[PDB]
Amino acid sequence: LDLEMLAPYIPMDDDFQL
Amino acid sequence: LPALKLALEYIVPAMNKHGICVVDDFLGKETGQQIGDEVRALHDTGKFTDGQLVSQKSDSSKDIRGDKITWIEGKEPGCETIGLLMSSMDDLIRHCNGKLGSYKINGRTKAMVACYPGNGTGYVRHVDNPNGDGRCVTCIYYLNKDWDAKVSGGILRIFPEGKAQFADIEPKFDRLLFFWSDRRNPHEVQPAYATRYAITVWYFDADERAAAKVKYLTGEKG
Ligand SMILES: O=C(O)CCC(=O)C(=O)O
Ligand SMILES: [Mn+2]
Repeated sequence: LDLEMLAPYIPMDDDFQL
Repeated sequence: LPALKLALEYIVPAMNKHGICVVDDFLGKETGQQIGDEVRALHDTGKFTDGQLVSQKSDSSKDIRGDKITWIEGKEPGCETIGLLMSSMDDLIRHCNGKLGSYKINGRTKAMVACYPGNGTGYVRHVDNPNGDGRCVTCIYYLNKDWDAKVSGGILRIFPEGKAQFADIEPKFDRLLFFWSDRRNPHEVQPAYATRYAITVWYFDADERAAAKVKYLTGEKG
């Protein structure tokens, strides 16, 4: 079971600062 | 209730004790309906795309997750109420301070608006952040009225680490859900036989996220 290939994608850029 | 009272008096304890917290009737039927309509307009633009994976190794992403999604900042024309949702979530988190584990939450992703078309598709058992990409808390708002899992499926089943029994969360309308993103909470979206909508945001831990951004570019070698 390779969890990396199952994890949902998020962008590497464009975070939102709190 | 007041963001402060919900956070300190409910979210924080539930999260530190079980790693899962459910807040039903988060925003009320009126606001929830408005959000649902914004999501259905967005879907009706045809701009949704197949949900993707961190590092796809399978024939197609469809073998893993069968949803259609888009990303919203909350400031786009026609998404004002989704913006209100995201700002409410942020409010609760800010009011959680550093009382949610030992994380220092300073950022989050954009909102992932997601739709399981209802053709028996779902999301196999997975971990949102297995290998440390910064995601410390998952926050999901559901929008599906009078959803009966015995008829439509679509249960979110979580298997908290160590516990002998899983938990089945119905994707009910106006329901809010928090849970640890890491390997504590492997979860799955069981096959949905009806159109199933949900909005997700992932909150980041400052140090973990910062390291995650360098590990992608290189990761060195060993
Ligand atoms: O929609 C849900 O209940 C969960 C979605 C999920 O696990 C994901 O997209 O990573
Ligand atoms: Mn997930």
